[PDB]
Amino acid sequence: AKQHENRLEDKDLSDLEELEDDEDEDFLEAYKIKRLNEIRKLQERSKFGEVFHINKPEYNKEVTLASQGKKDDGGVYVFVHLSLQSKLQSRILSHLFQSAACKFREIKFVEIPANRAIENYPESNCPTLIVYYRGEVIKNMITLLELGGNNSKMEDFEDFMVKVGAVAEGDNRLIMNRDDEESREERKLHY
Amino acid sequence: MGRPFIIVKDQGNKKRQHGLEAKKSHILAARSVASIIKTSLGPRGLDKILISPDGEITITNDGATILSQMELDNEIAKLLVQLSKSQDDEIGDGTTGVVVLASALLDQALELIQKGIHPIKIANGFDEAAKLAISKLEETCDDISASNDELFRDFLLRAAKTSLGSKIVSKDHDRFAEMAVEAVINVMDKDRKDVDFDLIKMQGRVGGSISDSKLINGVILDKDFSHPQMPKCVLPKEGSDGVKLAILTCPFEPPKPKTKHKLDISSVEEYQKLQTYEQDKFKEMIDDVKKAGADVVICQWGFDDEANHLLLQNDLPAVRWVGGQELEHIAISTNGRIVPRFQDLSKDKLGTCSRIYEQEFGTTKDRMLIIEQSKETKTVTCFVRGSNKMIVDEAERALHDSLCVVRNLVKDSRVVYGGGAAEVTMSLAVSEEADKQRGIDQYAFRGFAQALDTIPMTLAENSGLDPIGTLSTLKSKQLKEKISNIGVDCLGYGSNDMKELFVVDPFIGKKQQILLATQLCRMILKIDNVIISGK
Amino acid sequence: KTSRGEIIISNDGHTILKQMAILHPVARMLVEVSAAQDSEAGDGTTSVVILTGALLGAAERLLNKGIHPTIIADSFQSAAKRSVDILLEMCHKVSL
Amino acid sequence: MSQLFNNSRSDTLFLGGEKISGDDIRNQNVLATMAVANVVKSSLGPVGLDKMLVDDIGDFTVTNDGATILSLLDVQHPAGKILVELAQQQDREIGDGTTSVVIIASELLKRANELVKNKIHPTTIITGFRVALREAIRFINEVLSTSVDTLGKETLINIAKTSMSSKIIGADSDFFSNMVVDALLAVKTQNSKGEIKYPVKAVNVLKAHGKSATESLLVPGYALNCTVASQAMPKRIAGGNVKIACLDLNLQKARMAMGVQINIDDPEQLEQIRKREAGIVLERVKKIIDAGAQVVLTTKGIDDLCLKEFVEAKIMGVRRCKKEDLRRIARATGATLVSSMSNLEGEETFESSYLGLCDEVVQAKFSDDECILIKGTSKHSSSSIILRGANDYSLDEMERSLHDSLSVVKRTLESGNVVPGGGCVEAALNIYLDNFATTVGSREQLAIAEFAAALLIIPKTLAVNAAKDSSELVAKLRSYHAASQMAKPEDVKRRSYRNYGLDLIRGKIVDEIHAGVLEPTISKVKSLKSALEACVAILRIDTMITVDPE
Amino acid sequence: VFMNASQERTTGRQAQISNITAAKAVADVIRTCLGPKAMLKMLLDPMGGLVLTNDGHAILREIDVAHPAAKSMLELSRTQDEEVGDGTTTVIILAGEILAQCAPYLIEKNIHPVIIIQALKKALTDALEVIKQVSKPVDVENDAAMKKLIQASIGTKYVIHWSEKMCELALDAVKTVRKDFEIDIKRYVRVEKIPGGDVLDSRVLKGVLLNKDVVHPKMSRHIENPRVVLLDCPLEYKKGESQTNIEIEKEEDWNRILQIEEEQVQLMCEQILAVRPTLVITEKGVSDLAQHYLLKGGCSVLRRVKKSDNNRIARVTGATIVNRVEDLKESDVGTNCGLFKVEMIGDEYFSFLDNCKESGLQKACTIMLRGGSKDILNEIDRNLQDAMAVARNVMLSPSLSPGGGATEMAVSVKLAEKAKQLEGIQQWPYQAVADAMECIPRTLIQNAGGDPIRLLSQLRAKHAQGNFTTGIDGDKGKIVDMVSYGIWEPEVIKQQSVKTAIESACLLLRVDDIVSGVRK
Ligand SMILES: Nc1ncnc2c1ncn2[C@@H]1O[C@H](COP(=O)(O)OP(=O)(O)O)[C@@H](O)[C@H]1O
Ligand SMILES: Nc1ncnc2c1ncn2[C@@H]1O[C@H](COP(=O)(O)OP(=O)(O)O)[C@@H](O)[C@H]1O
Ligand SMILES: Nc1ncnc2c1ncn2[C@@H]1O[C@H](COP(=O)(O)OP(=O)(O)O)[C@@H](O)[C@H]1O
Ligand SMILES: Nc1ncnc2c1ncn2[C@@H]1O[C@H](COP(=O)(O)OP(=O)(O)O)[C@@H](O)[C@H]1O
Ligand SMILES: [Mg+2]
Ligand SMILES: [Mg+2]
Ligand SMILES: [Mg+2]
Repeated sequence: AKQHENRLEDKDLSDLEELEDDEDEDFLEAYKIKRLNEIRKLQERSKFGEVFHINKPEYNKEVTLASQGKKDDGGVYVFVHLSLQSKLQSRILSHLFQSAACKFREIKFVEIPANRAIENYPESNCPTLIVYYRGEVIKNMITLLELGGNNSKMEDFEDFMVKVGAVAEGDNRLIMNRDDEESREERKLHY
Repeated sequence: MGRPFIIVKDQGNKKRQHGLEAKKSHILAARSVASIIKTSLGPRGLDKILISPDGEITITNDGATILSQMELDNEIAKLLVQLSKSQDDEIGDGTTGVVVLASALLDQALELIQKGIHPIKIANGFDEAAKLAISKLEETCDDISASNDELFRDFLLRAAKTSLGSKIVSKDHDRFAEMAVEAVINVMDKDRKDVDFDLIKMQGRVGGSISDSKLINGVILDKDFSHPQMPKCVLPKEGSDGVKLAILTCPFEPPKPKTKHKLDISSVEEYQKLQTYEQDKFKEMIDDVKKAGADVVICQWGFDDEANHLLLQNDLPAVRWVGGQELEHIAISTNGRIVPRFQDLSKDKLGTCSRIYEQEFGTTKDRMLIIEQSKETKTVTCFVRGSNKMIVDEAERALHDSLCVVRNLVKDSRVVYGGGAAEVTMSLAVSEEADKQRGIDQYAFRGFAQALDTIPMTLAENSGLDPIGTLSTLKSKQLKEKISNIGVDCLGYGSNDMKELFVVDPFIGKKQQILLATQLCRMILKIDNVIISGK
Repeated sequence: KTSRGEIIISNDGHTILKQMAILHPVARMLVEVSAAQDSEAGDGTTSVVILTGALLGAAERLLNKGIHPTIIADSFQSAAKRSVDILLEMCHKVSL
Repeated sequence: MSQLFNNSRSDTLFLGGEKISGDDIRNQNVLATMAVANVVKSSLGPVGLDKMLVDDIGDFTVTNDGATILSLLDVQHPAGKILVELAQQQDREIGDGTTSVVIIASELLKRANELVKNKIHPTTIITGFRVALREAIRFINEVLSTSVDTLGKETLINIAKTSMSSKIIGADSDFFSNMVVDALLAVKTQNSKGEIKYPVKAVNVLKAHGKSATESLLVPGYALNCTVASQAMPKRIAGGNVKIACLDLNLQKARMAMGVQINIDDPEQLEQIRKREAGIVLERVKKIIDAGAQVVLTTKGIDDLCLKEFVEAKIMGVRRCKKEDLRRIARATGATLVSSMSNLEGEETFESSYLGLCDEVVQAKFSDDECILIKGTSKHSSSSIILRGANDYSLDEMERSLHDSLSVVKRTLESGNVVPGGGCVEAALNIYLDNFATTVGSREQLAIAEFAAALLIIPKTLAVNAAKDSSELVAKLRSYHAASQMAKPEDVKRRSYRNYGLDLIRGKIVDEIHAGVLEPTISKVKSLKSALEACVAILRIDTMITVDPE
Repeated sequence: VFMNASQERTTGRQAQISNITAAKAVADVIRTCLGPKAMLKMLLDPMGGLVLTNDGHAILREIDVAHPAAKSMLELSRTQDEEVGDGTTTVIILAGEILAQCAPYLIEKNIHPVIIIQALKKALTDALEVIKQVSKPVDVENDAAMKKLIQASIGTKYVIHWSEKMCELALDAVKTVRKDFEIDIKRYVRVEKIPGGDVLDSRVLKGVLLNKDVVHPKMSRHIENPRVVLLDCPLEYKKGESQTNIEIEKEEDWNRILQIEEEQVQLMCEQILAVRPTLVITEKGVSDLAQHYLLKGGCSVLRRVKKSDNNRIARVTGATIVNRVEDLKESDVGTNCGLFKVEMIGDEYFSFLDNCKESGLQKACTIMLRGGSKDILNEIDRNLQDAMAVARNVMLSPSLSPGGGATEMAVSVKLAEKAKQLEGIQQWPYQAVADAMECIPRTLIQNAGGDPIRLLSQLRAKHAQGNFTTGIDGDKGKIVDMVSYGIWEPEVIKQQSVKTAIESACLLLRVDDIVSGVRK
């Protein structure tokens, strides 16, 4: 049953063209128009793409209004970062935000100093990662010992975005699914 | 026809009621709610313990606070929750009396239903009886507006001591009643007076004892200074006794726009130039504040670090992170106005204060500022203390009820004398008209008469006096003499005349007990079908 | 409809109260009063019950009035005795 | 019609089921009545059709009678049990109108519940029905008709066709009407010093599926369903004056009584004791064999000693049977049922006066069955009915149908007065009671008016079962009847109308005298009274109380 | 809730639609079980046996249908079997059609189910008239025609090849049971089976056939003139109807008690030897002590014989059922016994009793069946019941109706012709009776592979002109007259088929609603 679904489900618009000579045109082009429409929706939703270094008055808008988005429940995820330059984990998490911002343009990446965020915040609890969605806090994450701590990598951060429902599991942009071209080249030769 | 017979969804959980027996449970359900708060009426009342689902505990005797935040199942008791609340929002007093008076009308209306009268016709009798009762109370009502401000000052104490007497705050009723009266002296205009209730703030700190509570003129802050090396108490110098309090919306920070932006930084020439830009900005910043001559600066948001030290050099303390809602109240008392930006800062828009000091409270690591004013200012803020968290909340609510009772005196000077005197006066007025207007609604007038008698009998029951001798004395005496300020003496004094006992109530407060009760019970009696969908 | 398969129609208050299985014991005392009214007089087995409910409704408000129940109870005994004195006065004799 | 079930009440705590009051009870009681009234509404009249009910073991019962269809419908509701027991009371007493009395009671509870919703008390409603019924029975006495100037048994024939209809054998009513009337005239007797009575279930019914219902043979005599004791016995006794001996004595290797324990010291006594214990029964059978009993009848059984003695003489034996059938054989043949043979003197004997008399006896084979057919009885005549059909379920339908037909003709001969049928009684009582209570006025005019409309449900029910225009017939019925009641005494034609009405076959107005539709007067008498008491029992109920089982 | 009903009340027109479809479904099961080329049916009962047959009655006994309207159709086969014994499939297949043809009208032209019943009785009255006219009498004493009459039903069975022997087998058996009005019954017809052997050597023999042997070895296995005497009591010492309970005191009593046990059996044996019988057949068991002294006189003792066989022995040997032995005389002793002999078969022993053959009581007999297996015996035994059932109707009724569907087709033609002159509301159900009577022929034709279209058209053209005895040859499938074909059936089977089929429709047509699951 899955062998028929893998022709369309496991191929993007660039990979669907492989089956142009083999499979029927009406079977293939019917799905390419569907996948083409999904690509256009992501382009319209790409309202972001760099870290929004904000300040508090604005928090009451950027962090929360955005989380409502269109309010068609067009919700928008907003990853906040209570930065603290003295901590080593904070500078690591700041690099992950800019790296993920260039890839996931639909998700908003927010950064602010922790001293300016909350009155007399504990410095030991920093860096803090909050995830808003439709005005509600989906995840109040603590320091990155859960995500490896000092040895945190980009692969661990992208895996966390899938757990909170920010990115799909089978997304082609994730490093877990985005296999290298040399990897797929060896598979075709050994097939 | 088949075995299934469905018209609406979830017929198993939905169940109707009908007939005389269905209405019988409604009035008897009100007796259970009334009987709980029946003992808390009058000066000899006893509080109720409340427990929330989250574990937070509070204690009180106000009927609206008791019925509020309580898990209920029956719908009629939820209407009594909304009743007491009504009187709590508009009036702020009489929340237990309106529920007991509403239950008294329902209890007397039941006997009648059983003898055999339509329910809407019963409610029509109370309406003609209620309008005649309030009309007769208005006839024998005394006005205190003709007196001067000196005698009128004393009348506020006679009413403030009444509402505070029925609470736990009455250990010193002479002392704490001045707090409720002195706060309204600072807001009244002395001609076509309006209360302006929003200016009067109210905050209480858990600490110390209740006897240490003293009224202040200013704003209470729950936060510390930007640096602890600053001086605690700040006095003025030789001239301009006002400290020139400058209030700010934008904090000490670098200027930047709201929209997303990236500042393109060129080679080393531009890198060294921007270091002089912000270093000259702080020099321009401190010169702007010293040009204005401010001594205290407060912003809603925290200043930068470097900025915390730059203020400390010139003997210029600062408080930081003052709530947005709290920031507006500071400008009104100081006779100032908040600047939008720093370029518009000038001498005219600065504040004025007598003295400030950082008050410590034991070994706790918290700081509170206490602004004081030597002259009469616009606003006023209560300063309540106590040896528990709930006793401060009880003192805040007891003071809030007294603050709303005196609020009615400002907008309406026509007062009454309650405590069983107004009830027996209004009960015999409808009784004397019952036998004149026999008709068929005479039993409704008699039920309205006996319903009003439950209030002074409840005060007689709680005070331990005999209701037979108390009710017979008031009915026999008030029928003989025309003076209508004699009621039930609950504290055990030798004389029942309330001219000497210093008890006064408002007319708008005692009126709403009858209006909201008789208007609710019309709705309670008109229910026949009762469908409750099980959750 | 009783517990077993027997069905019975009943206008008599004694047989109504007898077949009705009541959970409350004080309400169950009215079953014995109707049995006592049925054994002694044999007429008005429901009139004794409805007067008992009326007197209890009369005694309901008197409990809130602040009078002792024993004083209320003894008053009905004196009033009931005087009621019998009124009945003997207006008792119209009849011949066999 | 009731929805949104009553809430469990905390102020009124009674053990068992919850209490419910108000108008929902009388709505539920009427709803329970429509559950049973719609069942019997379709099987009314000749055009009516019946239904089947399975017994959850493969067996079923195709039933036309109202008592039988309600007997198998065990109604759990209390109000329905009143009508179930009423039909069991109706069929035992009169045996007619079992479907109509339930339909009358259902229509009364319909309109009575509507009148309670119109805010008149049930006590005034019940008083309106009783004064109306007292005038109705007075009106039934006015419309009586005595049988006169009739040739032979025609009045008994055509009146049986009315009861024979609404069954499967209504088409064969021309054949069964003769034998049914001839059967009841054969079992005539005398009792209470001249009062004519006939016994209950005197005629037998034998289930012999076979040839057809048309060829049902009327055997003028008694029939009994019993197997032969020994197959060597003769199945046909020739010669007239056959003597029949009815007994209840038991004749098997008999045993001594309970309190006897034999104890002997001599071994040789076992020979005499074993022979005398068997030989004591031979003294009973040796005396009746010498008396010449050609065919012996007995209730308790007979065993191989005696059975063989009876055969050494060409005597027919009879095995176990019911106790009641032998009583009527003794009455017809003239014998006397002996529980225990004895004599007033100090010696046992057997007299000749105990023997019966009949002309012929023979064991006829009904295609699988042994049945001893007795015919030509001397003392009192008798009769039996040989039912035949396609299958056993039809024979069961033929049993209760003949039982209703026999019961109707039984009560017909008790009272010579008769009343016409076909809704003419209900149509006349409707217009008669509408004219009544116009002088009374104030309150009881509405109660009696709806009572008059309740009796019209029978001519409406017969019409819709025919699948024809019902209101066209109702317009002819009521109007014609009214034009008759109002009329001058002196108007022959109009008066006649009082006599006729609805016809279900051709669909036009024809005369009942020429058509032959007729009923007894006793069938309507005490039928409305039973429906009246049935209405009173449910109408006076206000609240319903249910106690759960322990 | 309310009473145990109202699950799903099938009311109105759809209830009768299910009954016509259910009644038609019963006939479709055995549609191929009619005619000379009929197929067999193996039904599996849940106990463990097997029923191999083509008779509609034996098929419908084993089937079980959970529907009340189809069960009334199931009971019609018991009406035909326990009335004549032939034509059970004819009854089931005709009624189906009658209910089916009347259906169009019930469903569409809205004729009420009572008007159809009135139309059918006049059709039933006319059906007996034309069946009485179409039938011709036949002589009962003609053995040549009687053999051809008996084998008419055998032709639709497996043993048509042995029809020359079965007619002789059935004719001799029927005349033996026939009493000199002419009433006979099959309860004495012994259906004893012998597995194995050839059908040719199988023959009827006058008398009985037991399953048991003699007890003692010295008993004579070959007697010239046996003298049978039937006994009901056992030869053992009867304990008695009451307890003895002998109080023994002396030592000479217990040996006396055991000695009288020997003398009582001597006393009953010695009085049996007053007549000196050769064979003593006891119903109950026998003792070991009594058989020796019966052998001293020359008797022969057997085991316990069930009295169903003793009643046959009483009519064969002429003896009477005797229980009291003291009243034994010489007149009640059986005599005129032909021969006694015991054959050896591996299953069980078999004692033969032959008759001398030379009014009185009717004589019994036992028919020997030598089949191939057990199912072949039960198959052939039901053929004898179907074959011997035909022989009773010609004696009770000398009329003889034509076979091959000619009788039912004659009903179809006259009802169709008379339907035009019967103008009114009864015309539509009256004309629909002929539509089903022409199907029996249709079924026969369909089983031959013929075409029902042109054959029935050729049948009706020649039936009015040619003769009243025209019919369809089931083997060849051509129109052949019954006179030259030489196969005839009784008229009594035609009466029960028309009566039972129409009377079944009158019951089922009155069904309005169906309510299941009331109570036990
Ligand atoms: N010292 C007093 N002397 C006489 N009457 C009093 C005194 N204190 C209170 N009362 C009467 O008892 C009543 C109690 O009202 P209170 O319980 O304070 O309001 P609520 O019932 O809304 O809580 C007042 O209406 C007043 O008339
Ligand atoms: N015909 C009548 N008219 C008016 N009132 C009546 C009549 N008959 C009885 N009553 C009244 O109704 C009451 C009926 O009581 P009853 O039902 O007999 O009690 P119980 O049934 O317990 O014996 C009596 O007390 C009497 O006053
Ligand atoms: N042939 C007929 N013509 C007119 N009416 C008839 C005929 N047969 C029966 N009825 C009517 O049908 C009603 C019910 O008859 P039936 O079903 O036999 O009695 P039951 O109601 O006891 O079942 C009777 O009241 C009678 O008037
Ligand atoms: N040889 C034949 N040719 C044509 N029809 C036959 C023949 N034998 C029997 N039939 C028809 O088959 C029907 C049933 O006959 P038969 O098979 O003997 O009875 P059953 O249906 O009980 O098995 C008869 O009505 C007859 O018309
Ligand atoms: Mg108060
Ligand atoms: Mg009838
Ligand atoms: Mg056959």
